[PDB]
Amino acid sequence: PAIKTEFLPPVRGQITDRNGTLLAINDLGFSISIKPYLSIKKSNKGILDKELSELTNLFPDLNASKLAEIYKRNDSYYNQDFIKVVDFIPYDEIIPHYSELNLNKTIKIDPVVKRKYPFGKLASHIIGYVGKANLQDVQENEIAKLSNYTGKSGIERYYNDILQGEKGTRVYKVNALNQEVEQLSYTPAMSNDIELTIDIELQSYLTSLFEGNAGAAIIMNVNDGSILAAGSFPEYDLNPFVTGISFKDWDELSNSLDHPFTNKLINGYYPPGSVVKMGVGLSFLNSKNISPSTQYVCNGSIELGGRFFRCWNRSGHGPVDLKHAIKYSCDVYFYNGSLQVGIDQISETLSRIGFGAKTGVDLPSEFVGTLPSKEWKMQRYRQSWFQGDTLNTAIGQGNFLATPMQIARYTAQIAKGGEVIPHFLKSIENNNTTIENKKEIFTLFEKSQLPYIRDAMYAVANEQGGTSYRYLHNLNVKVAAKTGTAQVVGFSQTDKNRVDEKQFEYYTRSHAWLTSYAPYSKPKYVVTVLLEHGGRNITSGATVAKIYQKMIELGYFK
Ligand SMILES: [Zn+2]
Repeated sequence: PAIKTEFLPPVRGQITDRNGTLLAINDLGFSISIKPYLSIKKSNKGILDKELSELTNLFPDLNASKLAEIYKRNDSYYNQDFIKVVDFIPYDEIIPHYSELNLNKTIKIDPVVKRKYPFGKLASHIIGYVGKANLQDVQENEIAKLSNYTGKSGIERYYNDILQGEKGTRVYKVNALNQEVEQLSYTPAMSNDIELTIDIELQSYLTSLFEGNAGAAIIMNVNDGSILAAGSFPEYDLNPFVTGISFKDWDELSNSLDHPFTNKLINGYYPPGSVVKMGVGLSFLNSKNISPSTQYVCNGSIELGGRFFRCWNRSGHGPVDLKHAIKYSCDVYFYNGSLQVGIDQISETLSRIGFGAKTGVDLPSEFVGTLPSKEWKMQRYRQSWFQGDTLNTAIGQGNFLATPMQIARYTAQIAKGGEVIPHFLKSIENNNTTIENKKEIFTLFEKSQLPYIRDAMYAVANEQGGTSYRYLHNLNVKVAAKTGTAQVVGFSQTDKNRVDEKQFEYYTRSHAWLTSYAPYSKPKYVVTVLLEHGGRNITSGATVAKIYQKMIELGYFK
């Protein structure tokens, strides 16, 4: 008839941090458009030059040169609308001069919304960016048809359905010339805001600790999984992604040996190294052949079937029991131990504390890495399993690959004694309704043996000559820890071309793990740091010492 109804898409929701600070907003602004025909018709000579000079005088950030250029490309006889020129001017920079532009009948000003992340680089891998709607995203969500913004990475991607909101509907009456005569009904679109667990103040501190370095970091509550901070480094500025990437922006994204475009936390995987010993050590204790105080002698190596497996301490550790084999990170103890225990036992135990398995985290496309096993080797390599492999695997090396997020889940679970799933989603504070919003993983015996593991972890950080004693032994929170190291085996012929000869050294220095938890007495937090190549101006332990010191300054242990 002449009753017609249109659909109104809502303003995409805002994203805040645990204490309310705004991480993704819709900046309000205006587009300036020019009346047509000012270069196509001889009558109006010099007309666009005039109204632009008044404009340039009003906002000098605008360049009258290029602006009249984009104009005459759109000024045509075939088109009779207004010719959009300025895409976006901030509301606050315009609303003084409003009435003068509105009442000017050569400039037409319309409101526009620009997605803006006020913290730029900070948290770029969690938050994410938005982008133009997808050809198959229109098949899935009809609200992106009307919007053309959809989440393309991060929370934005993961929680896109919640951030879209429901649409709104407006009914009106037309007539015989098709005109807005009477509005009939009108249900408005609604949108929701979400609050993450991160704290932007702590997120910032990580970024400046890591400034110049690379790697990953996670601060996570051990009781419920709430990620209080988490970074991949280096991070990128999000805002240039809403507007669109440049030809030049793509290069420095693809030819950069620090890989800032990649979420190392859950898309980067690395050899766990010595930090699996807590878990490998847990697999030992149910043998009757190994006990908390069984000793193996480390002469800096052992020999097996003609091949030599070294300890990292060429001059040998001596006799050690499990506690001190962890404390000093003796490889040789786990070599001997693993031989006793067998690979099946280590693998089974290692998979339950969360290796080679998604941590369950609410970011898109979490990688699982590689937890090696006889079954695994057989499909991936068409080769049987050799005691050599048990040995490499026992001390977190070989083909063993883990993501920083997995380490943190694992650390946390050792400290809690039970399941710990990491999450960023604190609450959904949808306008006029903030809505917010179990499998055992240790055996009954394995839980009885966990105090031994935790005492070893304490030693690593407070007893003289623990691999982390230098830095963690004088904190105002008693910390437990375990160190790890992953060496790099190869250096691609390309990556060499992308750097200069002097820096080759750095790019082959082994990686640094330090996972920790505090307070040893009543565990609350996990701090997992991974410095790519041991860092350029930070060190693993010093970073963790400072990350704990900042958390005390912010009362997160009060
Ligand atoms: Zn040793």
